[PDB]
Amino acid sequence: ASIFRCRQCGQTISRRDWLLPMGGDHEHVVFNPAGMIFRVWCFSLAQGLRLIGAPSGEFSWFKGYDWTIALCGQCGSHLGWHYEGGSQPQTFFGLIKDRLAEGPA
Ligand SMILES: Nc1cccc2c1CN([C@H]1CCC(=O)NC1=O)C2=O
Ligand SMILES: [Zn+2]
Repeated sequence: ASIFRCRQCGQTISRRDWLLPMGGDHEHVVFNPAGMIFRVWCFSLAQGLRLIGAPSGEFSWFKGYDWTIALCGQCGSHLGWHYEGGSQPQTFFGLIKDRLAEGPA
């Protein structure tokens, strides 16, 4: 249980060692304007994504960060968001926990 892969195709995405306690917890539960609930795990680092378009501050769940949609680079599954433009850290990833599969290295 040390590597996280995309659930739909297996693409390598992150590691348990890279989880990031933002404001006290790596886990944050949030809703978007369409009412969807997301269990977001915060990671300092991720790979194998494709970040779409340019950042937006609108509706941001994390104060002072702007977001871009992060898709699985391989299969295009929406995996979460990349956050940037803030402070300590300047950037991180918010990944949707049930879209990942956890497993050995
Ligand atoms: N405006 C809009 C319309 C439909 C879906 C969604 C949004 C904005 N958003 C997310 C983007 C990431 C964030 O930090 N907060 C959100 O709310 C969505 O998942
Ligand atoms: Zn995938």
